[PDB]
Amino acid sequence: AGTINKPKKPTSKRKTTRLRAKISKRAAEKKRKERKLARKNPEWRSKLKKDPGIPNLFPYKERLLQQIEEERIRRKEEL
Amino acid sequence: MGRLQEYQVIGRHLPTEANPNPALYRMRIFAPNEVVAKSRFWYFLRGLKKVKKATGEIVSVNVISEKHPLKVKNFGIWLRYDSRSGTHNMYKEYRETSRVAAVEAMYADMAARHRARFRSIHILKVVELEKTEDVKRPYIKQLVAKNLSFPLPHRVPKISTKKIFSAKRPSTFS
Amino acid sequence: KNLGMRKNGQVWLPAKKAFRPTKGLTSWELRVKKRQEQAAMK
Amino acid sequence: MRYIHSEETIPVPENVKVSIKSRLVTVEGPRGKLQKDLSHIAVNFSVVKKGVIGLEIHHGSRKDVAALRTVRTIINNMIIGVTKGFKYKMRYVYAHFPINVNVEKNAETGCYEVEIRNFIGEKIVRKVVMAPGVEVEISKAQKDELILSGNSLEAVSQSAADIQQICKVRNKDIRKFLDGIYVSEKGNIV
Amino acid sequence: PSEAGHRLYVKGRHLSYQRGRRNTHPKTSLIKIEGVDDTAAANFYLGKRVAYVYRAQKEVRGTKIRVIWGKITRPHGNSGVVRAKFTHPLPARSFGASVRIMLYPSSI
Amino acid sequence: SSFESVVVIDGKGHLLGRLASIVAKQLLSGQKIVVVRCEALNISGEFFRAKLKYHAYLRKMTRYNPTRGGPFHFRAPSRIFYKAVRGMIPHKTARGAAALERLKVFEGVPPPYDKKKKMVVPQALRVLRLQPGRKYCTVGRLSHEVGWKYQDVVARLEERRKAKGAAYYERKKLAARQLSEAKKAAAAKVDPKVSEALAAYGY
Amino acid sequence: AEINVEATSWRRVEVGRVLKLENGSLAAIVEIIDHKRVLADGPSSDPKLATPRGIVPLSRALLTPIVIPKLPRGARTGAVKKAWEAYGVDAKWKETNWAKKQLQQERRQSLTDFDRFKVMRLKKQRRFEERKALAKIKAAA
Amino acid sequence: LRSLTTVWAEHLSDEVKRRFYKNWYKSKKKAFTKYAKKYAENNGASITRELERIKKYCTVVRVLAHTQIRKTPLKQKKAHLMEIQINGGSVADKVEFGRSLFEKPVTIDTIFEKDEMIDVIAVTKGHGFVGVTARWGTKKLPRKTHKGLRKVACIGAWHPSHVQWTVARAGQMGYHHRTSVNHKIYRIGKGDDEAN
Amino acid sequence: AKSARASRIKENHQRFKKNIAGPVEAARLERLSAKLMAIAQASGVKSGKSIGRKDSSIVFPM
RNA sequence: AACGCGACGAUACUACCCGCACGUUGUAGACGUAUAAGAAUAGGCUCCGGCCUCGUAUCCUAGCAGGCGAUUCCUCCGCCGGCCUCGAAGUGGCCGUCGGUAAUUCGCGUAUUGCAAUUUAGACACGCGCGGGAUCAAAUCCUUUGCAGACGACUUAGAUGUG
RNA sequence: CAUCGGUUCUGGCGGGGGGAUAAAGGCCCAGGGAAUGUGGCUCCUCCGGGAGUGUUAUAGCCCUGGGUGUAAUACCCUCGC
Repeated sequence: AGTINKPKKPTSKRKTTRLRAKISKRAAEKKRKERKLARKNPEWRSKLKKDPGIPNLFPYKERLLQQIEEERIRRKEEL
Repeated sequence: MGRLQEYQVIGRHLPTEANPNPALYRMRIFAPNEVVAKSRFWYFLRGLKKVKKATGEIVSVNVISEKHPLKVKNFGIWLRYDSRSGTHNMYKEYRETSRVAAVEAMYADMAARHRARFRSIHILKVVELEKTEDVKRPYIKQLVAKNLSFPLPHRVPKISTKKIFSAKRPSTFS
Repeated sequence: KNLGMRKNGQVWLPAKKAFRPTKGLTSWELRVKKRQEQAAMK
Repeated sequence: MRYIHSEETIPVPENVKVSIKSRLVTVEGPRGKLQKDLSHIAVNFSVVKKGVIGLEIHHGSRKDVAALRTVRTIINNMIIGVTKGFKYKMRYVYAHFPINVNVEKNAETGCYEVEIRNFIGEKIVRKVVMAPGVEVEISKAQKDELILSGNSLEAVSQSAADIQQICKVRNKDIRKFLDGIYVSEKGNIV
Repeated sequence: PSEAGHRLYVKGRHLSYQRGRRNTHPKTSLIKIEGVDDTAAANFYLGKRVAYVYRAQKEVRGTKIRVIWGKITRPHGNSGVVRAKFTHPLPARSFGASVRIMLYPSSI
Repeated sequence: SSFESVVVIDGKGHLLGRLASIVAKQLLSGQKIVVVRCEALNISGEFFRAKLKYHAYLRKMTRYNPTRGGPFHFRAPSRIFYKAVRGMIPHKTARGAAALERLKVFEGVPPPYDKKKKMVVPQALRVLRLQPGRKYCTVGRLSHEVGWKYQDVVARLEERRKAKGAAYYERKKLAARQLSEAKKAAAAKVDPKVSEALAAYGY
Repeated sequence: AEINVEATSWRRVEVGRVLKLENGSLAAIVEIIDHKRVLADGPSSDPKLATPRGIVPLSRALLTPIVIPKLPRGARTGAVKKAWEAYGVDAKWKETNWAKKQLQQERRQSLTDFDRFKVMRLKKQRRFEERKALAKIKAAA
Repeated sequence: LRSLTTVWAEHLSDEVKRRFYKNWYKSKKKAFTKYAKKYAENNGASITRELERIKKYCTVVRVLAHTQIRKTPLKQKKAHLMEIQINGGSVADKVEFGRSLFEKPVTIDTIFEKDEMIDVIAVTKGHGFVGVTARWGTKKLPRKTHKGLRKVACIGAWHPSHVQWTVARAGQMGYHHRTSVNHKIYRIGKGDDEAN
Repeated sequence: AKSARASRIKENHQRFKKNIAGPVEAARLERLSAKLMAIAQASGVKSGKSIGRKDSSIVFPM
């Protein structure tokens, strides 16, 4: 495009008070609306979220798993 | 997230007639002061063991100082951070002289690279890498290289901002 | 002289190497040992 | 990620003299001299070995590290130009109107001038002025061939592209009208 | 003969009144002392008397030159600017004019 | 920080806005400023960005009459720097007009500023401010591309000025050589007590 | 093959390199933490040149031309002091032009009013001798 | 461009001295009388020094020439004086050329030649104050249009709340400066020829 | 139609100027210059050979 | 550009220029109001030995606001004149005369402004004066013109003539 | 100008207490270990330096325990001048 030699009308980054108030009002209304939809939401949700786990690049993951086995065997023996 | 210290915070549930000797829970908290350390402690036990502040007490708060603050160390930090997608695991490495310095650099790094605030970051593990072969990231592997040496090209000289005018043009070679 | 043909016809171009800016940080033997540890932990 | 150190090496033949000062590379050989100002790229030049030129970038990004490959290839092309030279062979083909190509050497400027006439029967005379240091010869071994030779690969290939682009068939079906001048071979003089 | 000068004062410039973004207060002036670039250097000049010397039209009591006297009260900001209080506020036209900071009252 | 009669500033190698800020602050503090070689000032970024901004500036004009009230577009580099300075000073006030009367801007170095000390401002120097690899342009190149007519005249005048400066520098090097020889010769005939007294005092 | 290269030869941050800090003290580099920070130690007997062991930002330091040879990486204060006294870092630092400039600065800063008057008079006498020498030299050619 | 110096000839005609006056009939006609004496004092040292200043410092050299208006049938006696640029050669060549041409008449056929295309510069015929119909060529309004029909119906039906500079208005017509190019010379006739 | 500012029209005009109108204008200039040249030919301080000084400000008043 | 600039011609007076004689004359603001390399910044400077973070430098800097007289020194400064030189908005270099001058040392004076009160001190511009040197001009109204024109404005002419 | 009173801004100095009776660290004593392996040895070389071996030698480092030691210093609190 010939933008450099012949630029067009600039787009103003200067806001207006009416537009700011309207945007704030519509944002608050959308927040209330999504709160209502979250209250009336029919979607199934798990009681416990799926935990991501231990990263593979962590160097001490294997010794941490060794520990985790040690506390599970210790708890099984204590119980 | 500021000048932090590592605190050992031990707390418990208040003793009752049924349970006269309740169990004690210890955590390591990176916090600017003791009030924030105890608040974060009660936050984490509210999230984990369903123990509240009103029904519990703090048994001990101690400062964990670094054993060798004058030794350069490599630190691996396993963390989880919350974004608009959800919770993500990250493993990162920091070459520092103390655990608190590593955690401060971690907080600044996540703020710079992912816009994650203090409230959305959970520090799950901070470890010192015992061996050089334990280093995973290239930006620490280049620093632990044998016979490391480099120059400093294009150094801007320190000139006082109150000295407005100079009679000679500065050089960037030393 | 060169024995092969270059596809774009610029026969003066040298035999380029792979762009590996992180080359030389780790060794092959250490990477093999880390492969073994990684497979066992997985 | 910023890499602490990155290194490139350029081998230099024995009959070549290379002088680098303030990133201005001057390469001298049997066929003459070439000169290139490379001060737009942050690079440290050194003599790492007898006959090897070393290129260093310190604390550079991936883009800054990758620019060293371009610098390496440019200097190697300068060396190849002053040792073996560069040669582009172009062929002009026609269907009905023979393309008349005249090659002269201008006296006051020292550059070659190529005049093209009767391109698809046109009465205009196309004239292309070569870059300095580029010699153009009408070939005698083969039919309807020009040979552009020199030390600068940039100059030789740009002159070849200028000759190719001045003879464009316009507003005609290019599947049917095959007339033009095209680069046929690229290589070294020696 | 002597080729030296006779200056026993430090040069300063009258920058502005004490002000916010919009409201100004003429009762306090801001002075830039020459060679003073920090609060530690400005602390030397606290309490030093400062004169604004100007010229009038009429000759009154043998002189055309009038003086307004004041003192340096406290440092201002971090860059060595000081606050000064005069008997009358300095003229608004003198923003950018020169003032003389004396070496008295001396505590050396 | 020191007060001077006038500060002559070499405009070569300086970033336009930062130099304008420092010069405007000095003018409002009461310091006289002369800027020379405004055609060698720098703007950070690509040249086409400065070119686009100047063309967007050139778009603006009073619709009903372009001879009054409109943005009058000055194409010379000294006037571009002057506009940058003026936009940073309350120029519709008497104090701002007084601060603007303490400034002079020129293309090249007209006499007698060619035999005066030209200062630099490190807070606006491009080699000290811009990151390596970042792009920059020239105000003189921008001016020539938007309609300044005197780039070649200024270039020839600067060539003659630099030849005369080279001759003066040869004389200066000769004078420095004789001054060093004179100090070495007078080192013998100076009283030794005076010598270690000055050495212990630090000169 | 004739190769002539004129480029920039910076000083290198490395183990054994001595840094001058902003307060005039010295410190040998023991560990390179990153490209912006190092670990340093100044075990000098002179209190002005001494530096406690700690992290030194490279933006706040300058590279001196003194490198302690074969200084081990990670060496503690005793071994660094032994290498420092064996290499004689203080004497070479005193012989450098930076310390002479600093000494001149302190001598000029320590002058009193009587000292400045005596300096002016002695400089006028030396200037008279230098002016006679310069007149003799310029008269020759 | 900046005029550095001007060098005049020793003797100037009365018809060109009339150019420097408004009331020549009342005047003492003292123009250039003190200037004529520097051709005599010091063997013209000031004139020569100004000539060398032009030779060594200047890039553009123009002669000053005036018409011989007395040979025309005009009642005007004050002649017209203009700067004519010397092109070609070096600056010293131009200066020696002008020095050689001082106090000399130059005929039209040594500057222009038959079959040459030239440009003509003049002020046009004056018309005084003229309405839009003849000043700009606007369409006339219909017959018996109220408040005039040799006018423009709308001078600004749209925003801005101003009359724009591009709208046609009644005003001065003619007496404009014009440069018209590419005019062919068909004959340069000589006044001494009785059959030109 | 190709405009008067078109590049090809400019190149055509430049070739016409260089090859056709140029020699004619040069010969006319030689003749006219010869005629007008025929008409034209028909101490340093005290002599004026050394150029001494003739018999708003750029600086601030000081 | 009617508040941008240059060259040139003639300039009557109270006009112009030179000297000193000062301002109840003014000026966004004197007080050592001292200081010319160019160029690069992933490189430069040089006396060719070396040197470069750094103007925290260099020059200047003492005497009644700076006297008088010596001892002593040939150093520094200023006005004029000659020869060169300097055009981006024009000025420096050398030489010569004259005048001043602690680099060293000493003698006589400083008081009383009374315990501080701008240290009235500089430059430019303007003005009033003398004593001299230099120079004797234009414009407008008016009459006229029609290449012009609502009116002003514009092109012309009006002093002896090609009126 | 001096000596005071009220309010307040700012600079420095002398003490006390706490914590892992700071953590470090220096100098010693006793163990243990490794490499970004010092010296030595072997093999390559562009003779510049690489590769391998192995635990202090012709450098050093890391971990634990103990002494000096109620050490110093930081940080926090506090008594004054």
